[PDB]
Amino acid sequence: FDPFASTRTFNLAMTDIGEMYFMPPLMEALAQRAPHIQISTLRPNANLKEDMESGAVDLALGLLPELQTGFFQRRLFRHRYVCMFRKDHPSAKSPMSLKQFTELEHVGVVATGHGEVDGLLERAGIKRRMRLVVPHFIAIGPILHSTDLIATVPQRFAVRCEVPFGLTTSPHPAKLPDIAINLFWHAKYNRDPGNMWLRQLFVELFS
Amino acid sequence: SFDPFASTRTFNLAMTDIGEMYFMPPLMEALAQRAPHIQISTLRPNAGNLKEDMESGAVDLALGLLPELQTGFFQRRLFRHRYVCMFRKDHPSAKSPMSLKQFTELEHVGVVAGEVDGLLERAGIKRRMRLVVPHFIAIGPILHSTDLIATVPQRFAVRCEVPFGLTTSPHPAKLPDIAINLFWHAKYNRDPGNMWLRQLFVELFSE
Ligand SMILES: O=C(O)c1ccccc1O
Ligand SMILES: O=C(O)c1ccccc1O
Repeated sequence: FDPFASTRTFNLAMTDIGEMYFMPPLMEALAQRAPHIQISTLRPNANLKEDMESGAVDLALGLLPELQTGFFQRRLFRHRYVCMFRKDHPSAKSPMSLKQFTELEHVGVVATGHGEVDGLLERAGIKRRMRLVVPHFIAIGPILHSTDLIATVPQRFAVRCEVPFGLTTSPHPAKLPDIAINLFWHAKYNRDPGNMWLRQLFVELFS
Repeated sequence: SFDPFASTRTFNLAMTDIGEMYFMPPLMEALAQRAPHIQISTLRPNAGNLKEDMESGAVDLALGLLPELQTGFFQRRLFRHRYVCMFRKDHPSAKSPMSLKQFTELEHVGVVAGEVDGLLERAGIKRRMRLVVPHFIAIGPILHSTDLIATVPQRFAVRCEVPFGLTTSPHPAKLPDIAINLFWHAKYNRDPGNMWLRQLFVELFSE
C-alpha cells in the first residue's frame, strides 16, 4: 500500500463534533501525504456495526460504548466539559461559580452517551434556566456570540469556536464525567495495510 | 389572548442544521426583548414522525424545503436563494466569478444532505471529490484550512464568511433555486400564540 499513490476511498463514522474537530487537521495532513485518496464520513446512527464488518466503513471515532465485539480500539484522548460564553458577556466570569451557573440562562444540546449531563445536574438539585434547546452543535457557536446565553460544551469543541465566534470558557463548576474519545476498527481488518496506515495517522495527529 | 411578554410557553420547531444556525441566532436576539420567558426547542425533520407530531401539537412550526408536507398544511414562502461557490479568502488560485472550466479543475468538499451532484454528473462534470461529509457543521473550518472549494447554499455562506475568512462566487453551473418555506398544521391555524410566532418569522425573514 502506497499512500502517495493510492486512490482508495476510506469511510469514517464520527459525530458532528468529531467531524469539525478531526477533518480540518486531517485534510491538511493528507494534502501532502496522500493527495489522491478520498475520504467520506457518516454518522454512527445511519447502520454501522454490520458496516464495519462488511468493509463499508473502515474506522469509527467517538464515545461509542456499543462497539465491543470483534472490535479493537485505542484511546486517543480524554477531555472535560467546559463552560462557554461570548468574550464580553455582561456578567459571566471565569472560573464560573456553580452559584452563578444556576443563575444565568443556557442553551442546551440534546446529543455518544454523552453525557446524560443534564441528568446529573437535575439530580444535584441544579435546575438550569433553559432558554433554548438544540439537537446538535452546529448553531451553538453563533448563538453564544449573539446572546448572553451560556452553554455546557466539550472542551475540544470549545477550542475550535473561540476564535471564529469570539467566545471564551471557564472550567466547569459542576462534577461532570471526563470524555473518552476512542478509535475503533473491526478485527477482520486488523491486518489491512491501508487501514493500519490510517489508524496510525490518527494516533499521530491526535494524542 | 396570548401575551408574548408574559408567556412561559414552549414552542417546538423542526428545521435543518443550516436552518438552525441561520434562523436561531437572529430569532433568539429578537425574542430576548419581545418574549423574555418563552422557551424554544428545535429538532430535525427526521427526528420524530414530524407530520404526525405537527398534528399532535408536539411541533408547532417547521422550516425548510419540505416537499413532503402537502395536504393539511398551510405554508408561506419566506425566501428563495441560490447555490454559491465558497472558498478561503486567499485561495492560491480560486477566482470570482469562477469559470465552470476552473470549477471542474479544483478539488471539492461535498455535503451529502435534492441532487445537486446528480445534475453535475449528468452534465459531464466529474468533480475531484477529495472529502465528503453528511452535513454542514465542519464545512466552514475545512475551507479555512485547505484549498478545497464547496458548493453551498447562499445564506449559509453568509454566516461563514466572517468567522472563517472565506468568500464566494456566483455558481458557474445551472442549479435550482432554493425555496425555503414556513409550515403549520391546519388544526392550529387559528391558535393565538402560533400565529404570533408565524408572524415574527415572516417579519424577521424575507429580504
Ligand atoms: O463527543 C464526541 O464523540 C467527540 C468526538 C470527537 C472530538 C470531540 C468529541 O467530543
Ligand atoms: O433549510 C433551511 O431552513 C435553510 C435556511 C436558510 C438557508 C438555507 C436553508 O436550506
